[PDB]
Amino acid sequence: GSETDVECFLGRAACVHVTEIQNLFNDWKINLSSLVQLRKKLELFTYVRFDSEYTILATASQLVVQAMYVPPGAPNPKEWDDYTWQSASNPSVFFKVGDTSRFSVPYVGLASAYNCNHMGSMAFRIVNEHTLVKIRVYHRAKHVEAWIPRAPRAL
Amino acid sequence: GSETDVECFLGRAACVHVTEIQNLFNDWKINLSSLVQLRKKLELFTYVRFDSEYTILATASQLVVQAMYVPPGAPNPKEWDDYTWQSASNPSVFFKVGDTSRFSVPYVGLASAYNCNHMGSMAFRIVNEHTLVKIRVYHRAKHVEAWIPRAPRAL
Amino acid sequence: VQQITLGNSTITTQCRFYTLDSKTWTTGSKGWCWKLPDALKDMGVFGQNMFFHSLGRSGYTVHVQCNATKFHSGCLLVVVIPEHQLPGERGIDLLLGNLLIFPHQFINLRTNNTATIVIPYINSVPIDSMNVSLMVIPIAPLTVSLPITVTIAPMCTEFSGIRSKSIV
Amino acid sequence: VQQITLGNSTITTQCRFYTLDSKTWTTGSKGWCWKLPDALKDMGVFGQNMFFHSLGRSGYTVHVQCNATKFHSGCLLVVVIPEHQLPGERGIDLLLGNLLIFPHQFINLRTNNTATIVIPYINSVPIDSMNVSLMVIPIAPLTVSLPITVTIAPMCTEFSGIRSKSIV
Amino acid sequence: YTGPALSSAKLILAYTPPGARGPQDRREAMLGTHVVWDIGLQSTIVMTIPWTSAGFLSCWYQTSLILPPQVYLLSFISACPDFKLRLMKD
Repeated sequence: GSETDVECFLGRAACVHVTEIQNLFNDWKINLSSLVQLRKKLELFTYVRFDSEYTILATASQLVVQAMYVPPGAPNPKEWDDYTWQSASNPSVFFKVGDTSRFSVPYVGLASAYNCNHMGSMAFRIVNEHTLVKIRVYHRAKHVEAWIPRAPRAL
Repeated sequence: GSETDVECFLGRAACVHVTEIQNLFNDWKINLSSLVQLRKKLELFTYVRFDSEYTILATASQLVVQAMYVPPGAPNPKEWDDYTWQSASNPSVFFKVGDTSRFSVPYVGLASAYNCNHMGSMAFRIVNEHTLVKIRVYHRAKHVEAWIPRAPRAL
Repeated sequence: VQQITLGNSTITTQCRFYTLDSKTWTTGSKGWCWKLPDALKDMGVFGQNMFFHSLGRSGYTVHVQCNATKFHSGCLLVVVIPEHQLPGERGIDLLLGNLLIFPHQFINLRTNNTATIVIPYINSVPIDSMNVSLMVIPIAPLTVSLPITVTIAPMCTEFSGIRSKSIV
Repeated sequence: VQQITLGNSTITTQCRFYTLDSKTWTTGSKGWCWKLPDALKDMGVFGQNMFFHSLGRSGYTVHVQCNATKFHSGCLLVVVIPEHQLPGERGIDLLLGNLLIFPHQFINLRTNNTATIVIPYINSVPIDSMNVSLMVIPIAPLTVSLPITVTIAPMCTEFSGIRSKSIV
Repeated sequence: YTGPALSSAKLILAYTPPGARGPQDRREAMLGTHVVWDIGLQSTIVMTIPWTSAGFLSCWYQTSLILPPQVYLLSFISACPDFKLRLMKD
């Protein structure tokens, strides 16, 4: 009966966002409501507290990738020569195209749990100057706590 | 309240210098006053003592890189066939283009702290003989000690 | 026994009692819905404290009683939903099987005519600007209309210290 | 020391402080008169309790302070008369030798600039429907106008139990 | 207060908590949180704003300034030791 635990039921890696960059940039505001197979299981609880593990996979077709996390309440990049990319406050990871990176954002919220809520945003660029890269981000909820079971949505 | 500590406030990796080499060389005298987002936070203290961690990222566009550190009071390279590059006294790191190197210079000064001051210089070349490589150096201040808070600069 | 008195109020059933307007359960009515504390925004001294103080925190005890004879048929489902999604003291005159997951107490005229629900303060923050919604749904239709009375008792209520703080 | 704080209020001189409008003591002014609690009928929370409850009982502490320099001359007689005979928070802008029989405290600009009077509840019945009158009379004329501030602190105040009584 | 030593006035320093509307009369200000401050008696008045996470703060003339035969107030701000600072920015 370990598969009925909420870390087993909700805490598994699914593909939350898929984008494509060129050699310019793409920013995704983090919202786990975009994937209807994870939202259908998560919206049967009112409040939920969980840390996170993002595993980013980059694949090319016809190089370095700068996947930068942006904390809640901080501006997103608007171009591919912006100052947000060079900014020290916002974390970033530089990994080669074809393999995968992995990081782990802590529970970032204002209330003691998310109510299905500002998780932040991830911005993606390729650093080389003067090919189409497909980015797949897989999110895994960690140390989950749920608190009011709701009726499951039918429509 | 760990984010108000001076190792948390000043000790984070930012992009301090960005240059481009050809297959000839570039030398940068180390000055953290070049980045106005790190200088604005560091020039509210008179004196500051800190070791350093330099993480150099090299990316190509159309190979080995010799990023050599130069201790305070030692001559810089003037060409790409100089004798400073072969000199044993000055440290150097040889890493492939596309990934990153990492080293850690100790507190190099003459007084017991820097007053916002000879940190030295880094010289960059590509070793192959007979492509444009973009070099980004990220500096992180380590074991920081501050000592006289000043009024913050407005202009 | 059967005369719970709370403050300046007294009720007979089996911190004050606010009795909302009595609704008429006709055979074609779908039910009713009351968001809390919005159903008490105009309710005397509570409505004054709720408006005056910026933040607040309160629990509730809801007694729903349907005055009727021992000849009527049908059953109502009284359910309190925390954080319900898409009115005043007049309520909102209106899957369902799954609503039993929420705290509920079926009233069935055959057997019972009262339902009492003690609601604690449920929120993702310890204190908040003044959250839950009570619904009354007639499931089995009424066969012989019948009056429905809703009584809310806010209890264990605290409000913010600002506007009462001295600056010295 | 010199910062008496009472409730949500703080005053500097040598249950809350209600400071009436500052009057200007010109050289030709006869004085002023304030009936209590009539001077507080419009004074926030006290004015609300005073109107809401049919009967009440309260004591008062009146601080009269005249902000001025050490160059001015003249003296005011601040006297509280129980049951005075033939206005609101604005007072009544106006033998005398015998008024010293009533509790009084001459302010004399040469020496002093403050007067404090603790008034107990004085009536022929223990509780009453909401009685005393404070008067400020300039005796020696002012030689160089000067501001006069009146601060009333109602204390040891009780009100009737009716409208809060349960009938059970 | 920086005016001459013989000058005097009573100024009321009123605090309006977060969520409420600022006062438009001395009566509104005096009715809410406030400190009556005789300038002649005390040169300096130190307030301590309550816990917040912003409110309004105003000052009103209770009595006119008694100038001897314009003057200025200097205002200062700092944070008490209970003040936190949570997430870094650029």
